[PDB]
Amino acid sequence: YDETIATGTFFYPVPVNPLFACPEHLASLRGMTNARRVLAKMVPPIPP
Amino acid sequence: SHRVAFVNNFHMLMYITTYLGNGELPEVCINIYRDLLQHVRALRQTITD
Amino acid sequence: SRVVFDPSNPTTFSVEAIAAYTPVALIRLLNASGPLQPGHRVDIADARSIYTVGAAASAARARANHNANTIRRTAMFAETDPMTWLRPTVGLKRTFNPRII
Amino acid sequence: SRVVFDPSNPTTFSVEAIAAYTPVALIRLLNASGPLQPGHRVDIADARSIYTVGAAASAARARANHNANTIRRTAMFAETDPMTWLRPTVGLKRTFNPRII
Repeated sequence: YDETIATGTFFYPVPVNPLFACPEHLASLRGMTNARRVLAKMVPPIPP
Repeated sequence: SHRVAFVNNFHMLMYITTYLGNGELPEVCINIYRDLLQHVRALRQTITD
Repeated sequence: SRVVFDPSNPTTFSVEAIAAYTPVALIRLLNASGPLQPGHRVDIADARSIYTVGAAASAARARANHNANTIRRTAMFAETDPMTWLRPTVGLKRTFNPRII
Repeated sequence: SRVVFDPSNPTTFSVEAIAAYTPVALIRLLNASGPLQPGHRVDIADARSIYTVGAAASAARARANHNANTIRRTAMFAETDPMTWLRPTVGLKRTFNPRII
């Protein structure tokens, strides 16, 4: 909710941990839909 | 009178916290707003829990 | 001239020439007696709205005069830049004073 | 000269001659329209990299100007001394003001 600076201007989420996961920080990534959000809300998104 | 204002609308405390959150206001009012926001978020977390 | 008694007189054309403070003092003195015979059959609230845009023009003139010493305002949000590809862009919080010298 | 419209124009050769504040003002006033016909087929981000090293050179220019009143910096760590055998060597915490007189 901070429109002073664009989202993802200098950072982009890429977490690899069941502990350091972030179901909310993924909004800073480009190309994010509602379906990908509800899917990541349950299962922690970790790339293989 | 030691009283917070602009409580009627919901689209006021979020703007206040997002903009006047670096120390423009005294430490008290910003803390009151942050506590309200945290309580609402805890309610949402209880719902999803 | 702007004479609110006959509703055909007050119009935004003359309010612009009128200043910001004098119309308030003008309306204050004018008596309650308004001639019923002249009257806008065009929803006189339109003349009220005409009074609003007229006062808005008068206020704009006062700010333009006040704009001699102020500082030019910029965009308070990001993503508004001709060539963002060179470097990123940020907004600006208007927490300054317009006084320059 | 430095004209970011034609990508072949901007280069670090001219940015050094440009000051520190004026290029920021320069980029601000230039329009978004950039001619597509000229373009670096050499990974234009290198021109971005060229823009960085050019701005770094301009900052170094303003640095040498400000360096007239500053104090010469020394080593902040130990073990750095020509003849340590005479006496030991210590660093220095840079917690001063460059103002001299």
